[PDB]
Amino acid sequence: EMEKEFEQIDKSGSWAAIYQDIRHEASDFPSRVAKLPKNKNRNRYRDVSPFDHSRIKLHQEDNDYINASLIKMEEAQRSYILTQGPLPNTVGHFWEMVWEQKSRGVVMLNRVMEKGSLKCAQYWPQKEEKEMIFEDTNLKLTLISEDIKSYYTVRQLELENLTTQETREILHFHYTTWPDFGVPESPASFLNFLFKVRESGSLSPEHGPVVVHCSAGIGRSGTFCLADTCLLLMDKRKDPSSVDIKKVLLEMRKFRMGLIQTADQLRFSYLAVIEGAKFIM
Ligand SMILES: c1csc(-c2ncc[nH]2)c1
Repeated sequence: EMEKEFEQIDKSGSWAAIYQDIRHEASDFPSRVAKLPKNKNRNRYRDVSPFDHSRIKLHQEDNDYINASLIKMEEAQRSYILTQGPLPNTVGHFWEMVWEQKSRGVVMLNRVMEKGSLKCAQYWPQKEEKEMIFEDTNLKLTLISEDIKSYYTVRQLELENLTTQETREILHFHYTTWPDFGVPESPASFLNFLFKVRESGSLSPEHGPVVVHCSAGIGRSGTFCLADTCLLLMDKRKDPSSVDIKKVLLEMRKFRMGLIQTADQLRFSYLAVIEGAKFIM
């Protein structure tokens, strides 16, 4: 059981060592499409690339590339698209991906500005009456409503395909209080946020996969998917303590490199799953 494993690694301060074993054990697959010179300006970070085997393809004949990975967790019956925070030139591609994958929710775990730099383009409208048009992908986006709380904001958005005049409602879940450095002290507001995404229906098999991002789509985004998948597997298995976080993380790393960036994010993931297990047992 992980509670005991937590105390061990914590009391022995072995987090950096566990983290290094995960780094060593992690899969490495080709990412040839990401490294094509024509895709250089579609990537926020040159060292963060989707693997070719799990990458999301855009349905445009010209250039199908977006920095986005499908993470398929077979036993948990959960899928997630993990992506980078859009660039000024990829906002249209981002919403094209949301449209084409039939996603119901977008989960954002960063602020647009952190540490005095832009971590993400402003890719949604700030006011009801000022809609955004993406001329390159023929999509219109309208803010319908915005519910601002202490730790997170939920926004209802209408996405309209200008080519076919279909419209869908998208929910934008924006966790606004992840600190500039380190991890939250307590996982309580993160768990509350995760239960709110679940309650929306956004993670349900009726819909396309949820889109999850931070700046690179590997660190905070990683913590989100890992916590969700681990808690769901604890519901599903005869023996909930058979759930090994490290194994789940390694299975997720077959689909996108670098998920969980620091030993602190790993410790936080254990804490989130341990605490979430109380609200689930
Ligand atoms: C790194 C690759 S592209 C890029 C960019 N595009 C627009 C703003 N920053 C930064």
